[PDB]
Amino acid sequence: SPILGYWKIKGLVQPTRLLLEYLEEKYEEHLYERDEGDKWRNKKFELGLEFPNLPYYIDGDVKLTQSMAIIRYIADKHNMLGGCPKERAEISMLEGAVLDIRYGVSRIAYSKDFETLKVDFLSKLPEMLKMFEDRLCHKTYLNGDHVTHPDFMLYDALDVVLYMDPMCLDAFPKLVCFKKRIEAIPQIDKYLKSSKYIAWPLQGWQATFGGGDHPP
Amino acid sequence: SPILGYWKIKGLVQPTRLLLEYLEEKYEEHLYERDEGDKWRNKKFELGLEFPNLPYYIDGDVKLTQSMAIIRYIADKHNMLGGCPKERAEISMLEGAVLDIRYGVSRIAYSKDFETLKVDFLSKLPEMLKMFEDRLCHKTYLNGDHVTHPDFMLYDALDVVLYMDPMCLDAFPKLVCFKKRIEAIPQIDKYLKSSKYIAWPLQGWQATFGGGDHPP
Ligand SMILES: O=c1oc2c(O)c(O)cc3c(=O)oc4c(O)c(O)cc1c4c23
Ligand SMILES: N[C@@H](CCC(=O)N[C@@H](CS)C(=O)NCC(=O)O)C(=O)O
Ligand SMILES: N[C@@H](CCC(=O)N[C@@H](CS)C(=O)NCC(=O)O)C(=O)O
Ligand SMILES: [Cl-]
Ligand SMILES: [Cl-]
Ligand code: NA
Ligand code: NA
Repeated sequence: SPILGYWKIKGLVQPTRLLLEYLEEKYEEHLYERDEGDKWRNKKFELGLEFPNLPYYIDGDVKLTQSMAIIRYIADKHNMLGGCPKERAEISMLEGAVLDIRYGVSRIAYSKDFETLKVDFLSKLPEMLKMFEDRLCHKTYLNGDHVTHPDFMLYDALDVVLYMDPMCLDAFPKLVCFKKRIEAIPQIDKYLKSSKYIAWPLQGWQATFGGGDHPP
Repeated sequence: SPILGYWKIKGLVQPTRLLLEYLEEKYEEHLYERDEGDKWRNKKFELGLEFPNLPYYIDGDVKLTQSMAIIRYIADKHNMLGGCPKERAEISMLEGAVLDIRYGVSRIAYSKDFETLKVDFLSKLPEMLKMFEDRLCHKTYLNGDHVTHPDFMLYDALDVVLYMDPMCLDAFPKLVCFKKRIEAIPQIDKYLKSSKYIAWPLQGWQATFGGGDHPP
């Protein structure tokens, strides 16, 4: 079974977990806890990784790091990255537009100045969300009628910004519908209700936003 | 002919420019100068872009944004993204490892405390560069004998960190060699002496590091 290694947090790997659960792929999750930073440091250069980091993905055929390389590899092995340069580029464009939101959060979540930085991020967020709302006015999922890895990336981003402001999706009914649609996929619904789901933290435990042992 | 739209800076699109010149592709670059933000705002939503942003790339088949979608599309049109999931994932892993460096710079380059933040980045930089130095010990380019788009991404990142610290590659002879090897590619050599080459700025003009109209 492939091994997925990461901290016991959502962070960079949550979209990858959602994709694996949608595919019903068996995988072995190797998780590092809040106080296991030393265990990681003693294993980091002992795994055969060319660019040692978390997350990592090991399946015998490959030893990968970089969260986007890993999610794309899993999608690629299941023939989901797109059928021609045009479709593959549309999927990569969706990826990058989601990362603008998700890194917008992570960039400020460890700052002691978070409560002021959050205000600026939430003022810029609507312009980004509007582009996805428009994209979803004619399509069921981000790439049309079938699920692609960016849909799970967007789901993760929406989950995270709703912790920052539970009202930030009120002006975007298509995004509220999209989020409920992902949750209604049978594999996802079972996963999210199960003990396998990691609901918290969103970032590292030391983060000012999305850290700690429990949601506030 | 394809149109590439961006600010008249290196920024997010320099590796794409290098790739297009390496491939000897015909393209038109439409640049926005320091005082042309109004020009961009007047056409941002009139170009048919689904996720309007800079850079944009428009050809007869696609209207793209997101700098990484654009570079991947150009590579994909020339069959350079990788021959199997394993090779495509290694190229994506190299991408992400370069972006760790390049965004490490951009994250701090606009801060008025750049002089203090720089120190931490330059402290982390050697262990990031060491992974590339090791990769080039057994391969000519990052993916082997042939150039891939991550090679031009790495070139761009080395050019930028050398402005931050001229000595930061002194401990990495293979990276010093790699930078000169890219500059020796005849298409790149000619590009660097052409009217199209943008030598400065590295970031937006308003950046504390890599901004202004000329280098320090
Ligand atoms: O601040 C950022 O840090 C990053 C990284 O440190 C990185 O390794 C990759 C990325 C990336 O791919 O996309 C990004 C964005 O679209 C964005 O708006 C901000 C950031 C990043 C980013
Ligand atoms: N660009 C990399 C970033 C990886 C990263 O920053 N990982 C953090 C956790 S979110 C870490 O703890 N890395 C372990 C290390 O550097 O030793 C990716 O997307 O995978
Ligand atoms: N993740 C996006 C970031 C794009 C971005 O931030 N572009 C800046 C310049 S570096 C911009 O000026 N966008 C114009 C706008 O937002 O209207 C990418 O890689 O292309
Ligand atoms: Cl705590
Ligand atoms: Cl100036
Ligand atoms: Na706590
Ligand atoms: Na100046």
